[PDB]
Amino acid sequence: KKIFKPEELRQALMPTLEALYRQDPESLPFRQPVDPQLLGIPDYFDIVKNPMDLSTIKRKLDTGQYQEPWQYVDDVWLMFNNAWLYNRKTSRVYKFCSKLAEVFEQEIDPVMQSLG
Ligand SMILES: CC(=O)c1ccc(OCCN2CC3(COC3)C2)c(NC(=O)c2cc(NC(=O)c3ccco3)cc(-c3ccn(C)n3)c2)c1
Repeated sequence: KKIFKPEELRQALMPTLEALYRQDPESLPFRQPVDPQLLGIPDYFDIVKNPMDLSTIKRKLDTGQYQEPWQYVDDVWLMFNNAWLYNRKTSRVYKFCSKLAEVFEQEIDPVMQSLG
């Protein structure tokens, strides 16, 4: 029955998002929503039905749309799963995604233990 205030969640969780943003070049494919037309991948929305990216997740943190830490974590892993799904295993974005996933697991595990 534990209650999380929006600012309590933002303060605990926003550093883990900032850690993803700090990965350069690995975060560059993920800082804005995929634009299938600009990127030259017009089939993207045929395959990815629930797009997610760092900027969307940041706006949900900034607007209190997460009531529970796991809802935040779900959006981060939705972003990873999208990239692993759409992109080939040998591709730039897949490998960049795998790097972000490792960085995220490191940053989030101590925060989940302290939150709860
Ligand atoms: C999320 C997902 O499933 C997905 C699929 C395919 C994608 O792309 C298709 C390929 N095209 C990207 C290129 C390579 O160059 C453009 C070929 C992307 N998107 C990127 O891969 C990307 C990469 C950089 N850049 C560096 O990865 C990099 C490494 C070293 C130097 O720069 C930037 C950006 C970007 C978009 C807007 N902005 C301001 N920036 C996007 C994302």
